[PDB]
Parts: sequence; structure tokens; C-alpha cells
Amino acid sequence: ASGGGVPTDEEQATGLEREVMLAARKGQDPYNILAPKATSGTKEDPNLVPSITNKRIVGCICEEDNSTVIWFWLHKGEAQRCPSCGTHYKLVPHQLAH
Amino acid sequence: FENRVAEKQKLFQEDNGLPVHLKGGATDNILYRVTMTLCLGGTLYSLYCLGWASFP
Amino acid sequence: MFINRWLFSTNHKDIGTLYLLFGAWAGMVGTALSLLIRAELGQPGTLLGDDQIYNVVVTAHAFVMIFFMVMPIMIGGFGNWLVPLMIGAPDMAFPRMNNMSFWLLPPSFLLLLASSMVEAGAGTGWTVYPPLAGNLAHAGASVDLTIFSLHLAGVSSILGAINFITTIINMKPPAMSQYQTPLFVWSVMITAVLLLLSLPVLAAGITMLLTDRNLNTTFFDPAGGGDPILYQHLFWFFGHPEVYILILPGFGMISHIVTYYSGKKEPFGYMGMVWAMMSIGFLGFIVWAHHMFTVGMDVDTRAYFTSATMIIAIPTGVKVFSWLATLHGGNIKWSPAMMWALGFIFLFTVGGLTGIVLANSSLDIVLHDTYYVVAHFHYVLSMGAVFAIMGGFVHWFPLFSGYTLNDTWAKIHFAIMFVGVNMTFFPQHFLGLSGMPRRYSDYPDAYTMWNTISSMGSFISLTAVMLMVFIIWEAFASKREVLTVDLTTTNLEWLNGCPPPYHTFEEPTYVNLK
Amino acid sequence: ASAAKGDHGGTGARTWRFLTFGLALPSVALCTLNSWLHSGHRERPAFIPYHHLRIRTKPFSWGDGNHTFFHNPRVNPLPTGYEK
Amino acid sequence: ASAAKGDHGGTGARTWRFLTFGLALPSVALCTLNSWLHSGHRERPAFIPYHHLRIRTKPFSWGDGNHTFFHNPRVNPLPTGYEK
Amino acid sequence: ITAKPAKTPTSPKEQAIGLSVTFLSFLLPAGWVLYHLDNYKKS
Amino acid sequence: MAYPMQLGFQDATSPIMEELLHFHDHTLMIVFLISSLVLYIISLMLTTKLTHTSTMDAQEVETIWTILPAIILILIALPSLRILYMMDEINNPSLTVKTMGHQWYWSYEYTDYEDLSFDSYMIPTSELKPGELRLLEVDNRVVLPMEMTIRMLVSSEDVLHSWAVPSLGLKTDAIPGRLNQTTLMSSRPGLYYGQCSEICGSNHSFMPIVLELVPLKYFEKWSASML
Amino acid sequence: MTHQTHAYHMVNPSPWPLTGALSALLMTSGLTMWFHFNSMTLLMIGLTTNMLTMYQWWRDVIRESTFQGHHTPAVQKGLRYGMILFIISEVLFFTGFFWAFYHSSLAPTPELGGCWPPTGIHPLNPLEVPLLNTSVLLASGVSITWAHHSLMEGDRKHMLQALFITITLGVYFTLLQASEYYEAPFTISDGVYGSTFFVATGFHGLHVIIGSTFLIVCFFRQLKFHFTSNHHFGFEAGAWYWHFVDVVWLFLYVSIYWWGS
Amino acid sequence: YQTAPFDSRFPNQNQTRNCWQNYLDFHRCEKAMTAKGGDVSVCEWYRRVYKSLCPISWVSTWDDRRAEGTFPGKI
Amino acid sequence: SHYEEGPGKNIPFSVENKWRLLAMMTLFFGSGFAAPFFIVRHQLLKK
Ligand code: HEA
Ligand code: HEA
Ligand SMILES: [Cu+2]
Ligand SMILES: [Cu+2]
Ligand SMILES: [Cu+2]
Ligand SMILES: [Mg+2]
Ligand code: NA
Ligand SMILES: [Zn+2]
Repeated sequence: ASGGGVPTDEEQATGLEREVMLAARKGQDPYNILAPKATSGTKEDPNLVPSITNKRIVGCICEEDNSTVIWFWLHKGEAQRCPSCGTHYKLVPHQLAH
Repeated sequence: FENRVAEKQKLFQEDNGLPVHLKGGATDNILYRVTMTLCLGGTLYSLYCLGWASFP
Repeated sequence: MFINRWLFSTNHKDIGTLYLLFGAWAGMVGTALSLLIRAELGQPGTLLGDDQIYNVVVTAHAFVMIFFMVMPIMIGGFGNWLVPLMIGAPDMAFPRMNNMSFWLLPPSFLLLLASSMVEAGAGTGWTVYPPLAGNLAHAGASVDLTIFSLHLAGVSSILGAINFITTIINMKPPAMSQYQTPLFVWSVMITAVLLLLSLPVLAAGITMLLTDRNLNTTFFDPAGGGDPILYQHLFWFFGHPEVYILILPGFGMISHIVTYYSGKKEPFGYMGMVWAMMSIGFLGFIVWAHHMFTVGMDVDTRAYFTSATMIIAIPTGVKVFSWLATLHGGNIKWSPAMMWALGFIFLFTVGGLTGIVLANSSLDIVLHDTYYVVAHFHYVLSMGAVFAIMGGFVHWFPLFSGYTLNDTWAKIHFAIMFVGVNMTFFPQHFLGLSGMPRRYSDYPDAYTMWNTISSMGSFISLTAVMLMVFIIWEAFASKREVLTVDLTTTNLEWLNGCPPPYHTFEEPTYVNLK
Repeated sequence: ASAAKGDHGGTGARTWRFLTFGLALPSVALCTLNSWLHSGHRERPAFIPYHHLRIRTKPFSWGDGNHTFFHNPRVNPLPTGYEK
Repeated sequence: ASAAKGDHGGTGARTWRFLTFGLALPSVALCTLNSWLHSGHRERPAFIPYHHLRIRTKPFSWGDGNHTFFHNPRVNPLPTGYEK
Repeated sequence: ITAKPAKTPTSPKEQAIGLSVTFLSFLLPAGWVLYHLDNYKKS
Repeated sequence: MAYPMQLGFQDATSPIMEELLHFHDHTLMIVFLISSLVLYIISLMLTTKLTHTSTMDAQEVETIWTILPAIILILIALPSLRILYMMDEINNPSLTVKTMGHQWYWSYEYTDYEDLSFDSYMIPTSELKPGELRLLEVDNRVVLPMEMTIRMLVSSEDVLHSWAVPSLGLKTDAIPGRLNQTTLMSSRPGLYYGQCSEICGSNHSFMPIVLELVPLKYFEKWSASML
Repeated sequence: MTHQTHAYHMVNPSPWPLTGALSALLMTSGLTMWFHFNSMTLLMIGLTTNMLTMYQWWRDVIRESTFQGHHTPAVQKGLRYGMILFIISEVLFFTGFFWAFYHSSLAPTPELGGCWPPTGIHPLNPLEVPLLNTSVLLASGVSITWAHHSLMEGDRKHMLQALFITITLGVYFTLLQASEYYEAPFTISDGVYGSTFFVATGFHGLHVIIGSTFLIVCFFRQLKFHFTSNHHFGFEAGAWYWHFVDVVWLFLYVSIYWWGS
Repeated sequence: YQTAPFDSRFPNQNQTRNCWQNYLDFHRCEKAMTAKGGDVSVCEWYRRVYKSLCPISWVSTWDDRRAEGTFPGKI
Repeated sequence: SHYEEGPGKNIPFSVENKWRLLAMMTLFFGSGFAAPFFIVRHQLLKK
């Protein structure tokens, strides 16, 4: 065999595909493709919910194997808490906007 | 061969406020108006045939 | 602008709405046909003049209600509207394709209407079995038109079944497992799988009938060495998964409705409720032949089919008892939809129990093709699938529109249709045990009372469906905009307000990986 | 027949524990019931001295060398006829 | 028969280009030779008016409506007998 | 479910009208066809 | 036949039909049990101000409502399967009459010895004689010997039909190119009516079945007089 | 909101679903006109608007993927499921035809002569051209595989070379099958043997023509540099569908050509 | 002889073959005894049975087919 | 996207005048319910 010729993504991927491509290699995830990892959720260690606005819906799986997710709008301001388990969440400005 | 995919990329990413099926050019519109015309005419023709057929 | 929105859509909501409109209209057509059917039977003798018109009428009733009312509404309507909302998706996986699934329905309905216009129409029963369905006994374009109406209706569903499975599976919040999605979603994912597997077999079966009618094949013609019974296998192989495709989404809506109005955060035994639907879906593929107990099969196989058909009651049973467990200790809100939910729970019970009787091939010998089976299936379809459609509609109307319905008018409507449907179908159990056959436009004098009462009943329901149209009108006429919705923590479809904006979830929800 | 049970017949220890107790084991229970229901013990078949059966070209290396390993006297006739 | 060709019937564009020209294509050449060797044109079968053949319950939507789509006059008799 | 009061309330009289128009639109066209069935059956 | 304002099955004219009445009573008793239970539990659930909206433990009670329904199904399936094998049971018929559905009339054939065969049509209600049943009377009844195991063989010469006769507890579709067998055996003389139980076109509703059962002797003379 | 932060594609309103729905109305009712009023103008219009719709719809799909970069990872994983599911629905379509066949052959009616193949039928020799068609299809299965690996290794020329060989084998099978149809001593009208044979093998034949125009498309997109060594779903779908096509042929071959004859 | 007795080899509701088998069996026996003479003895049992079970029209169309030499069964 | 939003704006028919709606809903459902009836009249008027 032998030879070359086909473009690479690194060199041909455009649009949002390219955007999630690079962002991904910088380690960041601006397009919510992966699942946020929890923090202790204490009042001094709230889960920081990034947002491109001033309120974002939060789903809290209180206990590990729970089948019911508790949903609520988290707003810009003082850390709020899941109505069923306390657990603090604090909004944060969303970074990579392109 | 060529490999002018970037020329196309720019053309289709151009912010001309057009929907993708028109984004490509003038021929897109003629093709579009042709398809819509045959579908509409055809749908009318078929309706005429059903009427013609729904009587002994 | 109207075109771009309503004809060139790519919005799960605008499409779901388009379905409910088609569904409601087809619902009006099927109701009319169900009334011609009973007008003809409400008095000894013949009303319609000729029997072929009656059969054409009975056949169309079944197709319109099944393929153009129940299915569009439950899957295309509630399915597109609520699925993306309940799992937090921006839209369906294939927005453009989804639009085709809808637009295939109006042409499909045109073909079915056309068939009853040309020639003498298709008086074949909704099972369209040959030879009656062939080119001798039904020479002409009618059956062929009926066969094409189903080809289109089947492509539309197979297409959307692909959309819901990909959506429900590939577009959930990354931290959310399938054992975290709401039961309605599970109900439509499973229903979608049944469509993906059964609908292609019907499409093959009716293609074979079409070639037998126009291309000189003899798949079902003994002359060529064919077999009219082979068609019965292909059709019923699709035909049973179909009866379940019609009840599953209703199972889901009812689970949401009963939990919401008991003030519970979740339905009892969630995972058992998931096991139950999955079981019903699986068993529903190995029982088809109960639809053929008087056709000539080997007793041993007739024995297998009644046994297999019975095990289905077990899983179904855990759902009936789970819903009861969900009301247990609930703070019950006697709202219109809770009434529709309570009716379904009992009426569907009676009707499925009545179907356990028929599972018995020995006894089916004498119950088959009589009005006892017409009773069985109208309890589950007319008082099960329909009751779920009404409960779900009155429950989610404010979300779709942003306006509220008059709760008192809504309850009168329930009260009327409850009497109506029961008075129409109850007597029919008698008529069948006593021998009155199905597909008859007339009957021996003895059967006069029950058919007389039954038809009267059919007139009460009509009243209930006229009042309903009014109820929707006055809802839109008064303009009572929604202010506060209860229990939204656990009910995500209500979080973006009534009605949700054109684009919900442009920014995903946030769900932690504990 | 065929098969199609909604979804989830793949990936996740939970999913596999689900199928184990929700499909797999319930099946074994049914089949076990069926097997225990048609446990109708057959009558020992009539004995006819057919030449292509009860073959014996060399005595078995155990017992009287005329008795097969899992010899069940009730259904297995010796070359000459049933045990008793 | 069976099969087992030493190794390498997996992974590598080179390996697959190897199988393409070293197994795949040579096979098609053999089978093509075999097919061209037994290209013995059968004699048109005797025509007997059997009732389960040459079926015709509705004329075909083309031609004289008595001629099948890929009608080959030399081996396909009409209902009444061979074309000529 | 709480809601703002009606933007354009529908007084009883208005409802009576709408309930009447709705009913007739269902009953008249069918009544006509059914009332004449015998004529059709007479050719 | 059926009488005005009937609720259940027509009276059993043969032994399997009696057998089915009892099974159906058994089965019906059970559906009455279950459906009244599900209605009691519902009103129970809806009749208290007491609340317990917190999470409840499932499964524990889930075994009861899963094993119990399974025991019941066995209690129906057994009796049911018995009667089924009993229906497809080895009997030895002393006669073999054939019947063939036709688009809007049945024709019977008794060809065991002679070659007897006749059509059978519904009597236009216009021409019924006082006392005759409106859509049930046929011109030529199918005469058969009472108290005897007959073997019926149903088929059709066109579309599908279904030969049925409730009182005896028989129903066998009529399928072209097929010969379906069924065993008839009345234990009482009389007239027994039935109707086509498979949509077959315009007059699916107008092609009944009437069985006239008389003692052998009258059967033989009838048969001969019939040709 | 306004700007999206999910990796999903929100497709612009497209007039294609309508134009394709209307397309099916024209084709079906057009087939009814042909079958009964022996006219083809309606069916011809339907087939035309149909090709026009499939052309532009897939055209846009390329526009959005290749040119506008909308097919992120999240999006492709969904296109994967869709194709798998679509293929499955097609397996069940061919399943009714093998059902039809076995129902017919495992129990031949006396009208056939109470046997299989029925008296009067002279089946083809499975060792003749049916074997040739089997080897042609199987070969294309290995050549299409070589093409996929070349693609992943960025070998532009060899991918074009393997795809070309593959395409010509599908055309070869199509021509061979066409001649077999013409030379066969039986027809669709020769009872259930002809019925069962020509519609099962017929539909598969139509599937080879649809699988070959799919690969022809993949061929040109490649000439035009659309695929990268890593994002090339259209070719994977093209290859999945092509393998579905051999498998159906092996089942046809062993069942109808070998066993059933 | 009253009517065809039970035949273990056709024990199910579908008897189409029972008719068919006996109609072949008969005509084949008949043809043999003819092309053998054998004091022109005859195989009546099959004709009695197939006569009982087969619908007349089957028997007629079959005989016709045998006449024109288009009977698909082998005798 | 210039698509209006909110109550009464997410549907394909105007809901501004309750009487014009009364008339649209009437032609809509009304025509559906009448279709079967006139299809029968049609079959009864053919030969
Ligand atoms: C879901 C399916 C469905 C539904 C609901 C119904 C509803 C009705 N059907 Fe049935 N029917 C069938 C499916 C259905 N039917 C089938 C499959 C057959 C067999 C055909 C055959 O034998 O071939 C049949 C046969 C059949 C017969 C037997 C004829 C014969 O065999 O001789 C009869 C007669 O009484 C009958 C009666 C009725 C009546 C009185 C209604 C009434 O209950 C109608 C009451 C009104 C409704 C319950 C619908 C109103 C709901 C809506 C319109 C939705 C509104 C929209 C929104 C809220 C968004 N039907
Ligand atoms: C909504 C769809 C629907 C549903 C859900 C069902 C569900 C069932 N149906 Fe139904 N059926 C129809 C619609 C439906 N059917 C239709 C349309 C036909 C007619 C088709 C035609 O020919 O036109 C038909 C025909 C039909 C026949 C054939 C009649 C004949 O032609 O001879 C059979 C026979 O077995 C049958 C059985 C059943 C059974 C076992 C159930 C079971 O799924 C029901 C299960 C429910 C329960 C049993 C109740 C809940 C459980 C408990 C409370 C636990 C305790 C129970 C016990 C101990 C038994 N149905
Ligand atoms: Cu079923
Ligand atoms: Cu009939
Ligand atoms: Cu009939
Ligand atoms: Mg039937
Ligand atoms: Na009547
Ligand atoms: Zn929480």
C-alpha cells in the first residue's frame, strides 16, 4: 500500500463542531457535553452552576439511585438549596461563549 | 482533485439571513420553485382524478 | 411567516400541536361513523339501504379511530409536546424528519377517504383479509387505496418511532440515567420500539395483498398454492403489538395524572412500573394467534397461545395495583383529569378481565366474532385509551395554551360521557354471549332490546363530544391566563411557564454527577 | 414468536441485574413450572428384540458387563428383555 | 468444506487490500469461469396447461396485459402455450 | 393551578349562544342527510 | 336459538357446550371477585383525610400482587385446557357431512354412501309463514341423526365464511382450499340455529344455519327422499 | 438562551418534509391510476418530485454537516442510532417475505402437486449464476472494508480505489440478476413459487440499487474532499447498509435458491 | 362402512391432506392394478374414504385435471 | 426568528375575536363530523 490525502478534523472541522473540538482539548466544556461533578454542597462549598444568563434550571438527584430528579431555577445571587436535600447551588457566569 | 471545501464553508456560513436550502445560490431558488410547483400541481391533478373516479 | 411556521416547521411543540389538531378533526369523523353504525342497529331492519355501505362504514370507523385519532394524538401530540420537555432536550433528534411524519398523515387520510368514494368502497372489516379483500370479491381501486393509506400511515410512524428512540436515548441531561426519566417517556420509548418492529411486517403483508390484487401473484390464493391464512399471521403479528401501542402511552399519562393529583412526588414502585411496561411489550410479540382460535390450528399450538396470552395479566396487574398504591395516603385533588384517571383505572380493568375470558381458546370458540369481543375492545379503547386522552388533555391544556379550562364544565363533560359509553357498551356483553355476530347490519328479533338501549347510549356520547368542542371554545374565548402551577419540582414540563417559549432549554439544565 | 421489550437490554451493571431478576430468572420459573406440570411419567415402552438396539459387541467394563452406566431398570430393557 | 488460511484476515488497510486482490477477486474469477463453463442453455421446458401456473386474475397494467414484465418468449409460455 | 381572571370573560348569554351554535353545527348537516335517506334510497 | 332479553349463553344442546357453561361460570366468578376488589380498594383509597405523601416502600407488597394473580391464572388455565383437548379429542364418527360456504348460502353434502347435496338459503322475511324466525329460517334444514357423533367438514368455495351453531358450541371458519374438521353430537332432537360468523360481503348477515335433529330412522328416509 | 449552550442541531425550517409527503401522495395515488385507469402521468410526476426532495434534503444535510459544522459528537451519536434503527425496521420488512416463503414451502398445498418446488416449476441451479452473485456480493463486502480502513488512514487514492471496485461489483450483481430474471423459465404469475421468488429477490434487488447509488454518492463526496479520516458518517451508514444487503442475499440464497429449490 | 374412521396420520383439525392422500392413493392403486391386470382386482377403500371426506368440487376439478393431463399430483 | 410568543400566539389560528373563532371552530369540527354523512349519501346516489 502507501500514500496520503484525506483532511483531518484539526484542519477541516468548522462551526460548532470545531468549537467543541478545541474547547475540549483546552479541558473546558462550554457546550455541556459532559456531566458536572458535585462539590460538598455545603454553604461554603456550593455547586457552581455556570450560566449564560441570570437563572438556570437545576436538577438535583438528591440520593444516588433516586428515580426522581428535583427541578428548580437557580438565580443569580445568594446560593440557593435543593428543596428536598438542602445542597447549595450558586450561579456563575458561563465562560466560553463563541 | 480540488478540495475547495473551505470556499463552500465560508459561503454557507455567511450571515446573509438565509435558510440553508437557499443559502447556496440562485439555482436553489429555481429548484425550489420547481419542486413546489410540481407538488402543488400534482396534488391538484390527483384531486381532480379522485373526483373523476368517485362517480360511476 | 405562517408558512414557515406551520408548513416548514422544525419545532417539537408546533408539530405536537399540528398533531392534536389533526387528531381532534379525525376524531370528529370517526365519531360520525360510530353513530351511523349504531343508527343502522338502533331498530330492527335496514336503514342504510345496502349492506356494503354498512361494512364500508364499519371499516372506516376502525381505521380513523385507530390510525388517525388515537395514534396521532397520543404519540404525535402528547409525544412531541411533552417528551423533549420532560427530559430537558432542546428538541427532537431529527426536527426536519419529524415534520414529515406529520405531513404524511393528511395525504394518508385523503387516500382512505377516497377509497370510500370510488366504487362501492371497501367493506372488508379493518382486518382487510383476502379473499374478500381480493380482486374478485372487491374488484376495483378501493381496497388498493386503503392499502396505500396504510403504507403512508406506517412510514410516518416507523419514521417517528426512530425519532423518539434516538431522542429519548441520546438527548437526556448527561448525568441522568434512563432509570431517572419520567414514566410517560418510558411509555413512549417502549411504544416506539413496538412500532419499529411490528409496522414493517404489516407493510410486507399488505404489499403481498397488493401484488395479489394487481401483479398476478398468489400469496393468499389457493389456486396458485397460496393460503388466505398466511395473511392472517402477518397481519395479526402486527395487530397485537398494535393494541398495546395504543394503550402504553395512556398507561404513562395515567401514571403522571394519578401521581400529580395525589400530591405525590413520584408514583409508587417506579422501577416495577418500568418492568411492567417492558414485560407487556415483550409478551405482546408472542401471542398473536389468539386472534385465530377458530381457523383450524393444531390444538397444541392453540393451547400455547392461550397460556402465553394469560401471563400478560401479571405485569398489567402490577400497574393497576401500583396506581392504587399511588393514591394511598395522597392528598387527593378532585380535578377533572383525576376523574378521567379514576374511570380509566376501573373501566380498563373490567375490559382487560373480559379479555382474559377470550384468552381461553375453548371458550373463544363460541365468543369469537360476536359482540362479546366488540364489548371487550371498546371498554379498553373507548374507556381506556380515550379516557387517558381526555384526562391528559384537560391536565395539560394550560401548558399547551397558557389558558385554563372551566373545571365545572369539564366535569359535566366527564359525567355525561361516563354514562354514555357505559350504556352503549355494557349491553353488548349480553348480545355476544347470546350469539349476535359482529359485522351485522341486522339481527334476529330477539336481539332488539340490547341493541336498542345500546344505540341510545351512543347518542349521549355524541352530546358529550359536542359539549367538549364548546368547552375548548369558551376556554379560548374567556382568556384566563395561568398564574401558578403546583408541584413543579418534580414535574419539569411546567418549569418554563404556560405556554413554554418557542425555544426552551437553549441553555441546558444543570444536573450533577453525585 | 419474536421479541422486543421496550429498551434496555444493554450496558450498566444495574441494567444487567435488572434483566437477571426481571427476565432471566422469571423465565426459569415458568419453564420449571411447565416441566413440573408435564412431569407425566411415560409407561415403559413395549419391548421388541430389534437388532439395531441394545447393541453389545464388547461387554461393558463394569458390573455384569451387560448393564449400561445410567441403567434405569424401569425403562431400559436388557438385550433379552426388561430387567423385571 | 471449511476454511483457514494461515493468518491475517483482520485489521490494516494493507491487509484488507491484500484480501481484496488475493482472495475476494480471484474467487469472483473462478465462479465467473464456472458460470461461463456451464452456460449450457436449457431447452425450453415442455408446455402443459397446469392451472396453478401462468396465473392471471387481472391483466397486467402494460402491453397486451397478458405478458409478464421480463417476458422471455423462448422459455415463458403464455397461458395458452408458447409464444411461437 | 391559579390563574388571572378572564381578559375577555364570557357572560352566560354569550355561552348560551356558543353552546347553541356548536350544537347546531353538529346536528343540522347530519340531520339533513339522515332526514332525506329514503329519497336517496329511492334513486 | 336465543330469546328476547337474554343475558348469558343459549342453553347447551351438546355435552361440550354444557362443559363450557360451567367453565365460563367458573371464570366469571373470578372476574367478579377481581373487579369488585379493584372497586372496593379504589373507594377505600379515596375515602380518608389521612395523608402519607412521603416515600413508600414498594416490592414488599409487590410479591403478593404478583404471585396471587399467577395462582389464579393456573386455576383458569387448567379447566380451560382440559375442555380444549376434550374438544380436539379422539372420537369415532359414524357419519361425515360436509358443508361449503358460498357468497350468501351454505350448501351441504352427505356423500358417505350416496351423493346427496343441496343448497340452503334464508327465507326472505317477506315469505316467512307465521311463527317462523325472521332472519333465522332456512328453506332446507340440514337434517342429522340425534344422539350420534357426526364429523362436520367445513370449507368454502369463494371467500371466507364461518360455520357456527352456538347451542352446540361449534364455530369453524370456512376457508377455501382447506378442510376444517369439527365434531357435532347433539343429545336432544330439535331445530338449532346458527349464523355466518365471518364477514363475507353484502349479505354476511343473511345466510343462517339450521340443524334439524331427528332419530336415525327418519334421517335415513329423509336422506333418500332427498336423493 | 438566544445563543445556545447545548451541542445539538436546531434545523432551519425546510420545505422538504411537505414536498416529500406530497411526493408520496402523488406516487401512491399515481400507482392507483396506473393499476386501474392505466395512466402514468401521475406516477411520473410523483417519482420526479420524490427525487427532487431526496436530492435537496440530503443536500442540505451535507451543507449543515460539512460546510456549517453542525454535526458535533452529540449529533453524530444520534445519527448512528437512527441508521441502526432504520436498518432493523428493514430487517423486519424482509422478515415477512421469508415468512411467506417458508409458510409456502414447508407445507405445499395439493393445488401445487402437494410438494416443493411445485410440479411444473423448473428452478434455476444454485451452483450456476446464483453462486456467482454470492461471490460478487461477498467480495464487495471485503473491498468496502478495505475502503473504510484507507479512509481512516488518510489514504485518499486507495479509498477511491476500493470504493470503485465495490461499486462495480454491485453493478455487476445488478446486471447478472437482471439477466437471470430475463432467462428464468418462471415468472411472478407462476403461482406461489414465482410470487415468493420474484418479490423477495425483487425487493432485495431494489435494495442493491439503493445501496449502490448511496456508495456512488459517497464516492463523489470523497472526490470533493468532504470526509476526514475521522468524521465520515455518510460512509459508515453507506457501509452498514451495504452489509445489510449481503446478509439478506445470503439468507435469500440459502433459502430460496438452495433449500427451497 | 359408515364413514371414514380416525386416521392417526392426520390427527388435527386440518384434514385437507386426508382428502388429498386418499384420492392419490386410490388412483395410483387403480392405475397399477390396470397396468398389471392382477385379475383386475380393485382398491375400493380409498375411493370410499376420499369420497366421504373430499368436497365434490375438489373431486370433480381433480378428475377433470387428470383428463386434460394437468393434475399436479403424481400418479 | 420573528415568531410571536405567549398565550394565544403559539397556534395556527387567530384567537383575538371569540366570535370569529366560534365560526372557525364550527367549520372545522363541523366539517369533520359531516363528512361521513355525505360520503354515505354519495354512495347511496350512484348506479
Ligand atoms: C380507539 C378505537 C375506537 C373507538 C374509540 C371506538 C369508538 C366507537 N365505536 Fe368502535 N370500533 C373500533 C375502534 C374504535 N371504536 C374497531 C377497531 C372496530 C372493529 C371494526 C371491524 O369490525 O372491522 C369497531 C367496531 C365498532 C362496532 C361494531 C360494528 C359491527 O361489528 O357490526 C360498533 C358498534 O357499536 C362500534 C361502536 C363505537 C362507538 C359507538 C364509538 C363511540 O364510543 C365514540 C365515542 C366518542 C369517542 C370516545 C371519541 C371522542 C374522542 C375524541 C374525538 C378526541 C377529541 C380530541 C381531543 C380531546 C384533543 N365500533
Ligand atoms: C387497547 C387495546 C386492547 C388491550 C389493551 C387489550 C388487551 C387484551 N386483549 Fe384484546 N382486543 C382488543 C383490544 C385490546 N385488547 C381488540 C381491538 C380486539 C379486537 C380485534 C379485532 O378482531 O378487531 C381484541 C381482541 C382480543 C382477543 C380475540 C377475540 C376473538 O376474536 O375471538 C383476545 C383473545 O385472547 C383478546 C385478549 C386480550 C387480553 C388478554 C388482554 C390483556 O392485555 C388485558 C389485561 C388486563 C387485565 C387482566 C386486568 C388487570 C390485571 C389485574 C387487576 C390483575 C388480576 C387479573 C387476573 C387474576 C386475571 N383481545
Ligand atoms: Cu391480540
Ligand atoms: Cu358468509
Ligand atoms: Cu358472512
Ligand atoms: Mg373470525
Ligand atoms: Na339494522
Ligand atoms: Zn437535592
